[PDB]
Amino acid sequence: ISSQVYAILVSHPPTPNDHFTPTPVSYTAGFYRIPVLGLTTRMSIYSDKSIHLSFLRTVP
Amino acid sequence: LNIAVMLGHSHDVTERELRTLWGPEQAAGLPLDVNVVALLMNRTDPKSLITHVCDLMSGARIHGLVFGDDTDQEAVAQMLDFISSHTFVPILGIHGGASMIMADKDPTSTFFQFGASIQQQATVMLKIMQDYDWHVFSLVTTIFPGYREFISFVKTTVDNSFVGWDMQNVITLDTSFEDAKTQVQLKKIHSSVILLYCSKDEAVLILSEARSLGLTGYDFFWIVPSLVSGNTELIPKEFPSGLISVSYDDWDYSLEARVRDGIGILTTAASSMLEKFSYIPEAKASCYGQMERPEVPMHTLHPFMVNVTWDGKDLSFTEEGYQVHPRLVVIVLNKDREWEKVGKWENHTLSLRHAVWPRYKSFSDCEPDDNHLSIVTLEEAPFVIVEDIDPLTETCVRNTVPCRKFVKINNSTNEGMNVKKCCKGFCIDILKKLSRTVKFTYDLYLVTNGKHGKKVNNVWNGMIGEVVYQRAVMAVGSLTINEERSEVVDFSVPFVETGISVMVSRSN
Amino acid sequence: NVTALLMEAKELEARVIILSASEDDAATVYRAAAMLNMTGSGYVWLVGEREISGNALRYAPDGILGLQLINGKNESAHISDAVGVVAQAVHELLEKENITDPPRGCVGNTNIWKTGPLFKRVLMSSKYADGVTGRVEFNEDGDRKFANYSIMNLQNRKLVQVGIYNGTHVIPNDRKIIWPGGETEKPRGYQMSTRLKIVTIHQEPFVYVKPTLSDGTCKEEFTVNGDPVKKVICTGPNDTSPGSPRHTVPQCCYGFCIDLLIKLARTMNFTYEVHLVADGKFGTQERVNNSKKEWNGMMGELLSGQADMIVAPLTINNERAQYIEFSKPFKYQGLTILVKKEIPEERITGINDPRLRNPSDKFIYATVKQSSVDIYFRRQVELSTMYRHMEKHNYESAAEAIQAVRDNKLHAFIWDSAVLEFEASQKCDLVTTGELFFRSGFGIGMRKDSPWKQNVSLSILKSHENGFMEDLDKTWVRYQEC
Repeated sequence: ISSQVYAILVSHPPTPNDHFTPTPVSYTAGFYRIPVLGLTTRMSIYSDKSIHLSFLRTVP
Repeated sequence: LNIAVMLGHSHDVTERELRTLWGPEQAAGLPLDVNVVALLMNRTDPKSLITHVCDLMSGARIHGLVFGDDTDQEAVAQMLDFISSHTFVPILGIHGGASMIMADKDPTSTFFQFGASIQQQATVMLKIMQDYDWHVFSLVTTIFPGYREFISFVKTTVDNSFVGWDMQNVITLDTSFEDAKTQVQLKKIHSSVILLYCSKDEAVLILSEARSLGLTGYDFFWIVPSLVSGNTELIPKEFPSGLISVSYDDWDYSLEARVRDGIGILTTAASSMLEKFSYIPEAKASCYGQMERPEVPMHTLHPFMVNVTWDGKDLSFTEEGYQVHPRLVVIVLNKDREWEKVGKWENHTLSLRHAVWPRYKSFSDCEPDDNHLSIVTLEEAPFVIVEDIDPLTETCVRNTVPCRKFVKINNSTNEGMNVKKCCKGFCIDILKKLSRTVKFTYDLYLVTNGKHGKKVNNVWNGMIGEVVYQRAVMAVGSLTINEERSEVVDFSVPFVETGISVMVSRSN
Repeated sequence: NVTALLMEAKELEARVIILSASEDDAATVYRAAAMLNMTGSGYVWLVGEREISGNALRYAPDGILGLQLINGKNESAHISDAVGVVAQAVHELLEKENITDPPRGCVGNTNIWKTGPLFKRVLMSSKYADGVTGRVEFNEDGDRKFANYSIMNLQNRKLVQVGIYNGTHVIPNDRKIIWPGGETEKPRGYQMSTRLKIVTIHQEPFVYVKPTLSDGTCKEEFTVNGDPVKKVICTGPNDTSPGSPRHTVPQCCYGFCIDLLIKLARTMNFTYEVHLVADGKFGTQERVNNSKKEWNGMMGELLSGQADMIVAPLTINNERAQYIEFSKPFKYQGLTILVKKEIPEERITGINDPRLRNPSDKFIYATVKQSSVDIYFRRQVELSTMYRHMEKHNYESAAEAIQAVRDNKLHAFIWDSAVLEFEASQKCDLVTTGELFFRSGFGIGMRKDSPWKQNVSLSILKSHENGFMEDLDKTWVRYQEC
């Protein structure tokens, strides 16, 4: 955020932990309503624009 | 048992020792180490918030933190859960931004708000609907998060109730302020009570659009959820004078009381946990440090949070994570563009503060209320028969009309509890038939002093005294036509004939 | 331990499982179904994508069907597609009127970048079919729509993919898709399992109930033409008095509904598990204690998956008809009143009589607390005083009702016309005052799913057309006069 980004990308780490990273980045960038994109995280809670504000992913 | 409290820095930004001096002689018993390490807040940012909490955590073995933010950044609540996600330190917020509910939290963390859920607000709404005999409504919803739960709940409750609601069409504005289907949707509303649910700006826009369509007037009752009731001093120009929206208590339940209650809750929970077994919970090593692994032998104080009392207060946070007995008070806009307060909600009762709803001026530029007649009657045998509301679905029987009345408790005491009861008979049937064909509303009440009418000392008592004083139009009841009565007050043409009769019969 | 769930699932008709959960839970359920021999014939199985990956793929039985997204654990393709979409959206937005800058620094400035919500709104809808994943178009909820899956079918620990789902367009592939066990067919789902049970209630000549004789069989009786009477042994309760030590001792079961049931059984070749109803009610639904509409008695048991068919006196009511499939009416009886015949007085013309319209203290009438009479009365809100009197003097059955009206404890009795006529034909002490109204043809209702509704309807229609019921009426009820 120190470089005034416009849309962050997010992807799973090499070692799996189901949720891991999308939750922190989603919350933090959702403070300022900066839309983010998912790339692999296909788990169902995220598709709820009331606990995650702004989150668009690219896998059903 | 050292805990910390972050204040709001706005209302009571002074005397940190005053907060630190809670329960000076004896707060709740002070079992082992009841001490406050409360700090001060400021403009909150996720970096600053995380930094302050992590710094404090690597301090004097901090315990459950009470949060009292004053600003409304909405998402802040979520952030709080995140901290409780990855540091097993229970946390609860009371006032401000960490007050609006968030619903499903992570089952591996503890964080309990103190606001009102959607379901409780909807239930109080339907209760305020049924307590005034308004069993017809049509609701319009925008596309905003949470509409699915609201619609599903309102659909589930209506058909599981025996009140007999006439719930009409629901409306969902697919496109906002486009008037393609929104305009015709708004037009096809034949009811009088509308349960709008939307965002503040969306609600303002919708009300502004609908005002010019005539959907507002002396009989047009909007009710909106607490979300629409936002700032207490930002009433817009599109808000009609008089509308009902439930909200959390703000005029009462001062901040100090909430803080003291929360500290007492935490102390009692810690005492119960210690009494269960003597194994104190150790704080986390360092949030800023290395990675963390699950090492708690059992849930330290999560199960020790439900079923807790404190000097009458019965706060009993549910498994979802909110209070089961919220202090909800329904408010209504006054005639001076200020929020009034009417009716609390203590155990389950509405405890409303108006026997009859006052017809409020919808606007300074609106048609006058020229279709309401305050009819009156007198209790006779064959004309009107009074009764009381039955306990089952306590509104009234589905075969008559509610007639308010004045009852004096005992004789010496002039306790005028205007009881709500419903009555039938003969004249009321004709009144209903007439009102159907002449489309006028009525809030009728029984006569108080005397019966029938008489020119006693040149002043009339009964229904005649009411009409002769321009206090109540219409006096429907068993009234006999008389020349003096006709001279004083006008009559209409008769419908049922009668006269003087002699009641003498045969003994055998 | 999930043995209970599998055990409960075993005794069921449908033969299709849709397991969808975590990998370890899938392994546990696989072990359970292996132990309980659930993986046998006619058990086509469907499984979620995760449940055939990792440690789960070592214990699953041969025969399952699995599905999976094609471009899955890949990142280069997804990165390329996402960058394309984001660039397209930014270039589209930047030609607007009032655009701010992203908030520099995450300490301090703590406001809402309004162009952020605008950006999300515009980015929500932007088709871009120029990337190696397929055309990409986000849906309304904020996800990815129009993907394609591959349906791999397990075959001797060799995942062989067949068919492709390209969106509402499932197109198969040439391969003999084995089913668990090695069979080559389209197995089967629903199963008949003709051990369906009858639950009934004792009343009228329709049902004849008495304690069974200790010889194992009730008795060896006959009829007018010396024909032995068919009987069964139901196992209903014998504790009609509250507080008794209920034992459900079997009793005699030799009514008329048993004759109909036996005729239908010889029409359909099935078995039964007859037993009476504990409480006993036509289904007068009520409200639970300080909490949704609650049914009761025979109807409540029937809806609660207990009774399969409910052949009994079942006067058709819209309260029952909301969720039930009635069969063809096998009876035509109305609602009629009955009073004790005097040893000048006028016959009361039912509710049409104004005297019966206005209750009086000397006119104490009551039918029952549990029947369709009360539920019909509640529907027609015109005579609430009579309904209140009926409720405040309600009885619990018809035997004590007729006993009470025998000694003038009550003053009237409204019931089915046939029941009253039969009662007054044998013990001709009372009369048959009143007319018939609310004529409801007795039906046979079922749950919304049943493979016998059409069959029972056609069978009862054929029996009515050939007059088989008339012979039973002659030989069972209309046989005496005084």
